[PDB]
Amino acid sequence: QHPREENSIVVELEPSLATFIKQGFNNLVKWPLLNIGIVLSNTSTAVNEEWLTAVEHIPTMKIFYKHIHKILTREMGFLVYLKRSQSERDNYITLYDFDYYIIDKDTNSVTMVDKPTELKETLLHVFQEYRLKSSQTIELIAFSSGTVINEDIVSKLTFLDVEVFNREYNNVKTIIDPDFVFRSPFIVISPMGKLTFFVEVYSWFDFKSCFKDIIDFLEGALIANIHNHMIKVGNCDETVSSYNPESGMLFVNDLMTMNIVNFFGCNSRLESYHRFDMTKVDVELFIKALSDACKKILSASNRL
Amino acid sequence: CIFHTSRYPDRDSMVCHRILTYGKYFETLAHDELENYIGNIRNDIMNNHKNRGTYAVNIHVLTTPGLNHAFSSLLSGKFKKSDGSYRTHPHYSWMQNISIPRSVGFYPVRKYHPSQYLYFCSSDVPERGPQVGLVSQLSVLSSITNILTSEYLDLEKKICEYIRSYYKDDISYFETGFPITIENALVASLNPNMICDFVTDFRRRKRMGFFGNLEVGITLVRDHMNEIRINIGAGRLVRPFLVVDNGELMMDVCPELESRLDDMTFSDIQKEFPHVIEMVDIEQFTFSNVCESVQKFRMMSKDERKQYDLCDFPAEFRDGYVASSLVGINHNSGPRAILGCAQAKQAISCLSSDIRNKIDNGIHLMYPERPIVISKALETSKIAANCFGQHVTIALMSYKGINQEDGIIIKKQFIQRGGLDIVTAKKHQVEIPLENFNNKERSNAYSKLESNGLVRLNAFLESGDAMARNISSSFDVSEKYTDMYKSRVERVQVELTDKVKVRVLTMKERRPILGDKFTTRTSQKGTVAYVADETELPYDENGITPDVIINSTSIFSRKTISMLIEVILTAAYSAKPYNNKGENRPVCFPSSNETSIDTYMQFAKQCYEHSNPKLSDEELSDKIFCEKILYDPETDKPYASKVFFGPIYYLRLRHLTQDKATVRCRGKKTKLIRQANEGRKRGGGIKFGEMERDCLIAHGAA
Amino acid sequence: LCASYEPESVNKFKFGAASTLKRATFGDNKALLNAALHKKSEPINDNSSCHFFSKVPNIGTGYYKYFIDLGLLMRMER
Amino acid sequence: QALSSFHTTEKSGAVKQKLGFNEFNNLTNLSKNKTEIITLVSDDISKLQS
Amino acid sequence: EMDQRLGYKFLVPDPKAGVFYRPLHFQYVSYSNFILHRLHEILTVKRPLLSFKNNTERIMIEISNVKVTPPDYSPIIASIKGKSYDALATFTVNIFKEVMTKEGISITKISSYEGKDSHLIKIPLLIGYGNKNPLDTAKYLVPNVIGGVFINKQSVEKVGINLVEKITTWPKFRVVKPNSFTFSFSSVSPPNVLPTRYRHYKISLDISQLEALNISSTKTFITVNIVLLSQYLSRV
Amino acid sequence: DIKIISNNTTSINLSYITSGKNNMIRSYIVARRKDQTARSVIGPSTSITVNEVGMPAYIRNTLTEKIFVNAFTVDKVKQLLASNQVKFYFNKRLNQLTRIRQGKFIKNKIHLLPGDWVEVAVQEYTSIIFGRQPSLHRYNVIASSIRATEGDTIKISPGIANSQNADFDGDEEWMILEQNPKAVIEQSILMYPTTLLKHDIHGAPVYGSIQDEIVAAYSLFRIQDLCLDEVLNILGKYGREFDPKGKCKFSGKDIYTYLIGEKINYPGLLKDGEIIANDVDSNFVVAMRHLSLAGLLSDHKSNVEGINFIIKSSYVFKRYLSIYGFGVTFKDLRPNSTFTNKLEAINVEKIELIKEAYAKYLNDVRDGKIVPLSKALEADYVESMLSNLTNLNIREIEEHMRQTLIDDPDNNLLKMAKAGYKVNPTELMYILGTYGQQRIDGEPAETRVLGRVLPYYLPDSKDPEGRGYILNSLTKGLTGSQYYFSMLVARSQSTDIVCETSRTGTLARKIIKKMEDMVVDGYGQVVIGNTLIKYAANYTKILG
Amino acid sequence: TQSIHENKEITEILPDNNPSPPESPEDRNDEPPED
Amino acid sequence: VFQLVCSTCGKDISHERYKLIIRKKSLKDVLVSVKNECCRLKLSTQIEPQRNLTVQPLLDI
Ligand SMILES: [Mg+2]
Ligand SMILES: [Zn+2]
Repeated sequence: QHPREENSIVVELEPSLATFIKQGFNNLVKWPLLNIGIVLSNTSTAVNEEWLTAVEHIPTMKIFYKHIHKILTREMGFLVYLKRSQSERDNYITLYDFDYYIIDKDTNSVTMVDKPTELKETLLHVFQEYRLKSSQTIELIAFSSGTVINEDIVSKLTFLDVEVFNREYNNVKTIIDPDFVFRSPFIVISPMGKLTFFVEVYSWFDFKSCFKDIIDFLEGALIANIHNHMIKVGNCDETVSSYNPESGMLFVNDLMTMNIVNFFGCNSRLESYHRFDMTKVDVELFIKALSDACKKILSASNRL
Repeated sequence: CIFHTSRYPDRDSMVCHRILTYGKYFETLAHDELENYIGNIRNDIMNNHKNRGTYAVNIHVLTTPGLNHAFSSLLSGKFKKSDGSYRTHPHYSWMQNISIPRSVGFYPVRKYHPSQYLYFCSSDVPERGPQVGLVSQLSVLSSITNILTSEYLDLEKKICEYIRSYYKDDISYFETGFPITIENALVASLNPNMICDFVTDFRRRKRMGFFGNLEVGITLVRDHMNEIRINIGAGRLVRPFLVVDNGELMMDVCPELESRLDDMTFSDIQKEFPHVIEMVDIEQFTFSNVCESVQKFRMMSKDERKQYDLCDFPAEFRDGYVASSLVGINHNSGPRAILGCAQAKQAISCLSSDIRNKIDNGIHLMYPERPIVISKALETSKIAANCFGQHVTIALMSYKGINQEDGIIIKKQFIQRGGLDIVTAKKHQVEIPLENFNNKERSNAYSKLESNGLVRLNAFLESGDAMARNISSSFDVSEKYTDMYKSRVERVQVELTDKVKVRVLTMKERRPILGDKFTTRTSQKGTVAYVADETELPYDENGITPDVIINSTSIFSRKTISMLIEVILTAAYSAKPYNNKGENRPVCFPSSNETSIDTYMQFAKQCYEHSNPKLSDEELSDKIFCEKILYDPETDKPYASKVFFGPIYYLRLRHLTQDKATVRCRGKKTKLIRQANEGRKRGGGIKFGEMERDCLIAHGAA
Repeated sequence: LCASYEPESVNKFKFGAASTLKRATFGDNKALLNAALHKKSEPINDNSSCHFFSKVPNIGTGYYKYFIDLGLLMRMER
Repeated sequence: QALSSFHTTEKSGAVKQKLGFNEFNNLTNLSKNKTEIITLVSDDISKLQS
Repeated sequence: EMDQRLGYKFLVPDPKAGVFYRPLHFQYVSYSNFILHRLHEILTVKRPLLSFKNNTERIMIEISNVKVTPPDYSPIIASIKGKSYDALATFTVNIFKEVMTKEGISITKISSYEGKDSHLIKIPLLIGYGNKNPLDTAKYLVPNVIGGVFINKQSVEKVGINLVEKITTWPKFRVVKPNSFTFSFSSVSPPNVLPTRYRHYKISLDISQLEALNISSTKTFITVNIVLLSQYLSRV
Repeated sequence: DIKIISNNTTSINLSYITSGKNNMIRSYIVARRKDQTARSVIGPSTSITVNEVGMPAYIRNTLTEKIFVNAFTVDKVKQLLASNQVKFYFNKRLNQLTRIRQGKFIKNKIHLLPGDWVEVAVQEYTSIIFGRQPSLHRYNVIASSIRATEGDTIKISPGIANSQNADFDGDEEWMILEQNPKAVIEQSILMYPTTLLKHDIHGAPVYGSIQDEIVAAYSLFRIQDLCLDEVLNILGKYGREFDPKGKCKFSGKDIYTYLIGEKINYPGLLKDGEIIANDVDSNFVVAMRHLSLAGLLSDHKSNVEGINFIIKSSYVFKRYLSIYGFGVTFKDLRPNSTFTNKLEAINVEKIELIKEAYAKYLNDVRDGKIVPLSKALEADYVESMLSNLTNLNIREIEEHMRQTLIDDPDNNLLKMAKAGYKVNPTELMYILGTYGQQRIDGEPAETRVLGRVLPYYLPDSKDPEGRGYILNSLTKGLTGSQYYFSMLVARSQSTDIVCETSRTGTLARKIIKKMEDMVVDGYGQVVIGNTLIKYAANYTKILG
Repeated sequence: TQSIHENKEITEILPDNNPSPPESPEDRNDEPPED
Repeated sequence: VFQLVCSTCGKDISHERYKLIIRKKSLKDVLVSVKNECCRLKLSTQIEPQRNLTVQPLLDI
């Protein structure tokens, strides 16, 4: 078999419920990117921007798979550090040449994590011809999107030279964008009630446990959001979904309301008026259906 | 010519002109400067003799030959009555290094004369401005001749000896014969009854290397002017042609050539199989009978075949190297071909191997890809190897009525991951008096400077920062950075002399934003109208969302048919990208195609059948035609009908929004009239012209 | 074009009593010299003449003349 | 109309008045001492034949 | 499909003929022919300047010892440092009077100058394929570089086009006025004649005046009837 | 004036001010550069109506607007000064301008009195003047309300694109801000887009729908079986007032009747507020068309109603596109090779027939059997035969369109044809049929050396293909020689475009200068200077 | 398309392609007399 | 040869890239495990540009 295998998980559900789950997953499950990047030294043949844009999208979940939950709740961060020079043999850079650290985010502890050996067979950059007289080296560090760079965290970087880091960070800090940057861990769709996950399975860890952690996080968040959903029962301001009992008309203007009412017989779009009886909505029934769907999803995942 | 004017070569015909190359400029300047030098020496000696005695030669007149200023002016862009021979290289694209040195310029004629066909590219000409119809591009098979003086003399001697030896008794008619000229110099007069033989035997001997030169031109003019012309001089346009001899295509009577071709070069073919190919110049071409294609030749009867002297190569060899970047131009409207040639030279590429060394302006592509639906010329010239775009997934549909009038939709995650990312690099230069540079006083504009008075490496400069200390003595008089976007300092070079010279190279990466400009290889250009999130885009059954959405109507109203064929072939390649031997196999779709659409469809069908042997007829048809069902992400339901959907090589153009934006609140004035000054880099104001004034009066707003 | 007793081209001002500044704006390049030679005295009504002296053209809202009646203000007492 | 090539030139055997920008410019110029196109219309053809 | 293969054969390089990159080949040679051969022929001159008495007393100017050398740094160094990329050419000049004597040739020197160590001539040099110039016969090629540019004094890259010559190879016909025509042509010396000589001629024919069918020029030839001139030249 | 004696026109002297086109008057007096101005690339926006314009942040953060000091505004000015929001102050009594630098400025120098003003950052719904060059007519320069938008581009509604002759492939537009109170009132009334709705001469609306919207309109009128939920999904935010009288199924005609909320008649289009034509096409919804619905609504009440209809109908058309989609595919054009093969065979046969007939005539003339024709008559006969062949191709294409419509009623390309947007039998003939004769100055290309155009044909050739009759279609692909004639036509067109661009501007300026001073007087008459040009302005003494 | 009031139709004249906006600039007797 | 994910769909392609560029396996063998059209194109057509060594020092006086 291969180090990486592409797989699919398919489940059949009520169309509105499948859409609800898909949109919830895309809105709530956010894996941070390595967009806080500082180049400390660069005498290679590639400019800083190429290195930084490439490193921003390292697939890090296959390394930090033991800390998924806390990473998804943003109680824990991570960083990567690279320092590599030309060599006579193996004159290239793999993902095994990095060092990976986890950040507690409460005590600001920085701790090293284990590296799978399969990472030795990945490729990032190939050096030019080796010349002893001249130098050809790269050194850089990158933090995940939500991290705050202050003296407290900097004091823990005992593997670096703090003066160089301070200088280069002061150089680059102005172009780092301030908002949170993330990716979706895998691809999720639901064409006509057919909920499908396109995922990648690696040889060195069990994918089912990681999938279960993600699904549990999603289910908890979705139930919490459902419990706190309110529909204004006054007049329509054309900005939020609302219900007029005088006319008995519902103005649908958000996705959760759309999916819930469609689950109970409506056929609405995202900015539309409809004649719907609000007494037909039963939140507990919807929550029970969601829980059953999550159990079914986990069962489908188990049979890979 | 008095009685039949239209049958005599026109003054705008290429038959009566020759072309100057790089070395000829230098040769002419050397000639003129040497003559001026000798003239000045003579005048000085004469004046010295007139005033003084002994014929004394003054010094300071025999130490300045004047070649230095002549050459400097030449490179500056002045040459006799022309001012366009040389220019500063604009570093837009790699292919420009081919495009510009293969251009031919004409003195101020704008109509497309027939004599330009087959030797110049039909579609590569300026589309607007003062140069419209005045600059042409050589075809990939055309060349301009060179020859040395000694070679010239030897060739002329051999030709004259041949004439005087093999035709001793029939070269002194002078009353009813055909005059024979070499470079317009009359040397004999041939008996009319023997004209044909003389030409045929000549050409044969030309192809065997008898005269020591394979590019000699011989023309037989017979309408009623009755001349035989021989041309050997430099500056002539020449191409290879297939030989037809006595109604017989020689290529078809050389069985060994087919087996031996793979191991031979062009000169080997000329040496070992003469009479298969002949080098022909434009004047000889204009007076010959040439069959347009081998296929057309094979369909004629022998008597018909006997009327022809040459046969032509396929049409793809009649385009230039720039037009060879396009696909299937003969399946589209011609105006689109002109536009496509214009915008191909503005596509961002792997400009230079010295990106980190050269201190110059430039734009560089970041994660390049090599095109795989190409022509042979694009491969031999190395334009393909240096890349000018990326393969992206497109859909042809209307997206909520947003992508209208050439606007496009682009995906946010595609941009985030590096899709069609570029880097712009700029050069800055200043000269400073030594006292000002060493002057010891911190102004707010010096925040990026080091203790040595120079900007720090890897710092980002803003719109008010200085690059080097320049104080006039207690006032700051330094130049300032004046771009609306920041840039990183990549390199600094300093020269210390009576003055201080500082050169700085800066770089900035520029991910696509609203207003940036893109295009395809069929001239479908547009700007970014909306950046859409991945969750807002329609998707197919495999979960794929398009990177770019283009409105479909413009494909059919402008009749750019070859875009659809390009998408079909790119998908076919993606299904099966390798040979039976497992080697990477590009697909050949030349400009001036000549291959049927049905053959391409069959090739695509074979690729898909190799990929997945078990496909239904409907699925196979959908794959061949690149049609898919897409789903609305808001409701997860299919659209009414299937959508054209697939990959294509997409180009980014050098027109960026933040390079054009301008705004002024208040600023400097001109001294004489006391009105707002001009210049984007100097904070000038926009001009309110008199046509705008007309409009305001038409509104009645006094 | 036929406002006078004879047709007149669009390239010239022959029969119309166009002012000197109007002709100069049109592009005569000798109108001022000839006007000085003939001692011409002219009113200021054309759009070009109004633009030259920063006056409001007699177009649209500018076709009328505006006054202020202070009668009611002066009949009010503090 | 000029910039879109709206008007297409045609060949004719008899004197005609052309369309497009050039003819409008000629009309506004009002140049003298040039030939003019004169049209004769009748219901008796002998007068025209002479 | 044999014609397509033969066409492809022209586009690829031909090492046996010295063609390493077809698209720009003709330009390379064009410059190589000038710097290596034609410059020497133009400069190497030995000409009279003035004559006295009767072809026995004349001043003569001679130029010889023409040498051209390339720079000592690569074009990338020239770009970085801000220098220029020029070859250096030097030559020696002699001015001497000659008196023709029955005993043979008498030579009396007047002046002599040399440029052995001086920027006597600076000639911009063509970078060429692989950042390799025709003067330097090195053995290293920078990959993915095709050249075709110059670097000027201010370290700015320059590039040029080709131009159509003013002199035509066929006579020009023109209708001067109704039943009055002209036919103008030019004549130029062969390449091996220094300095080059030019002549421009015009033939005029007017139906009203057939006796004045005249060939003429400007201050270089007589105005004569072309038929009578042909009789004079050919004796027919 | 050095030109009195010499002939050089480069020296500077007194006359330089009135030398040529670069006069001082026409470069600095009737035109000039201005302070509060901007320019940028444009893009579309569906959140902006025809009455509005979107301004990028980098412009909002530089341009400034004026607040005059008087009894009504003094407290607001004091608050703005306290909040560090004032950028400039002007003392009118001393004619002095002061710039309030952040962290450094003068307090005692600011004593606000009536007639002074302050300048702050420009605010939303302030009017601004903007346009696209060249400014050929009135609608290229208009005043609109500012809305804050994202990016660095200026955003316009596609509803005004036609009136400015604008598209989104790199066009730029310019802005100016004028804040004198009289100018503000004039901008708010006279230059507002709602006031400009109806064209001055022919009276049709100058704003409307474009491109795929047209097809949407055509489709919306034809959809038949809809439940109330689907109707309301289409109507979106305009569905609040929809009245489902007693029905359960609805048609597109019902939607159109609701959109036209008025019971009016017009021969042809309308009867009691309902469309009675067979279909809705370009002439109903596009700008500058003679059957516009917005035009009828404006005639009935006022321009406000017309502008409202334009906004609402555009919104619903785009919602239809969002729900159902639209796109043309390659299969719509060429499902298989049957029809193209048939037409190609027809052309191959007919051209050979024509050549044989011509050869027979030439052979008869070459002998003593008939007197030859004139050159002109011979050319006319050959041209007639070739034109007949082209007309045969046209008829074949029309029959094919009809048959395809019968067999495949939902063909999107034929939908474009039916709705009246860019597709017709001639264009389809070019794609699938034949190209036909190429002409320069109304004639085929002239012969030049041996009585021929290219050496692919024998001397004195009589082959029509050798003089620009192209047999192939675009799907087949043109040959090299055919491509020559095609490019001849294309390049001649481009060159003529440049020359005409040069000449038309000169003529236009002369005419504008000549007619500039002709106005309507106070009695409805047309006068220039002191001369009466016409008794009744538009024959009616009513607005044109 | 259909015909309703064809005698009052208005014909559209609008170029499809327009030029992109401008950008800032940033004797040997060896010639014919040319009479 | 430099990005670690597909720009179109975001899938990980670093392992196949090592298998292709360093081990020099056949394109068919490499693609055996890659299904999406976009990823196959990226692996088949992406290159690392040709470049010279950087001239040092970067700041020179
Ligand atoms: Mg445009
Ligand atoms: Zn992919």
